[PDB]
Amino acid sequence: LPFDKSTIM
Amino acid sequence: MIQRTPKIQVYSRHPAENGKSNFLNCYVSGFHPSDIEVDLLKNGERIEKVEHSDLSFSKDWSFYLLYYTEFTPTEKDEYACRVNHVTLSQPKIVKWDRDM
Amino acid sequence: GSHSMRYFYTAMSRPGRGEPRFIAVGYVDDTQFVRFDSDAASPRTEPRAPWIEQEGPEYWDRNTQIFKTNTQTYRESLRNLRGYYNQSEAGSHIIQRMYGCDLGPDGRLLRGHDQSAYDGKDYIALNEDLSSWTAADTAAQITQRKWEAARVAEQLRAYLEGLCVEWLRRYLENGKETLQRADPPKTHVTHHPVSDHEATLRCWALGFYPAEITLTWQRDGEDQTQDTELVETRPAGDRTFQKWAAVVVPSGEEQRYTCHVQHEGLPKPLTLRWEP
Repeated sequence: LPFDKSTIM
Repeated sequence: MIQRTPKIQVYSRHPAENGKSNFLNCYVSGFHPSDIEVDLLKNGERIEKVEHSDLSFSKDWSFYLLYYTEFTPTEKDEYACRVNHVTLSQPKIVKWDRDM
Repeated sequence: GSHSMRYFYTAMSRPGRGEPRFIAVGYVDDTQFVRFDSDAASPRTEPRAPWIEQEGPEYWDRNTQIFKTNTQTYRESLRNLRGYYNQSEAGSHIIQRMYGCDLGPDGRLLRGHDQSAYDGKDYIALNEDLSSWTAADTAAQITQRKWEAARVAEQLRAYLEGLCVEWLRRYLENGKETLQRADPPKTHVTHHPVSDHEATLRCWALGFYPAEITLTWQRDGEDQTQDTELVETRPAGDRTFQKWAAVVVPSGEEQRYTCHVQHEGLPKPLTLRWEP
């Protein structure tokens, strides 16, 4: 299962 | 930009035996950026229904892909892989060699 | 007995040709099991190994939501990085990310990973402590500050020590007949004259899994590292891998040469010679 949070760089 | 040229290998899934169905592979790897053109050739003509793997990359960030098609090798049919990439002046052709 | 899971993300801008493509693939060891491609006619997470198909529709929709959000996030990140490097709106750029967890033979977390690159150069990575970052340059330092503000390292640590490990273990069990099966190389040695006074000895390994292998040639029991032509390990297309190693030897000193093969699938390491 992938990591759930994506944060803009 | 730092760009990396593809390495190319052409080979079969199973040891080649004339008149037996098999798979022809063209493995391209170590390249960057990821856009690449790959065709499999039979006697110089582009083979139609070629399939490829999903884009992934190695620990060094370089991309790799497998292109493949079912084929029946014969004594005198010649196979090759034709590759184009931003790093190449013109398309590179690597011939299929049984012992490679 | 050691296992890992990784996801690999690639985001590629293409000015003049629509919005940046985002593609995610997932692996357990050398087996890919999922993909998502924002370019697909109908973008959704798709199974790429038989043992993942038993997962229910809520698994697929959770993955798809995650990857859809990432598609949007990476498009902004591409914009941002363009700016951090004072780059023109004309060129194509790539952000890549790879993250995941390694388990030792007892199934415990050995270590975690989360690394990103920009145009193929290391950009930012999570340190092995899963608490701090290594930024490659002043551009990456900006990302590092944004990431500290959103408590990213903390969220990754919780994932890498928890969910990552738990799901990797689940997949290893659901796919045990393949993922936990090492297939040994089938091996042989070929001989072809290159001339009157020299011949190539080629040592082949076929049909093995996982991809990790060592093939070496020895002359009188010492490694011929500089004299060996070594090919990249390559996929057969049926989950297995292939490799060869070659030496050009003087005729007839062939029997002084031995090929050595090491692989998890083998009951014992092999020594082979050319057998006329």
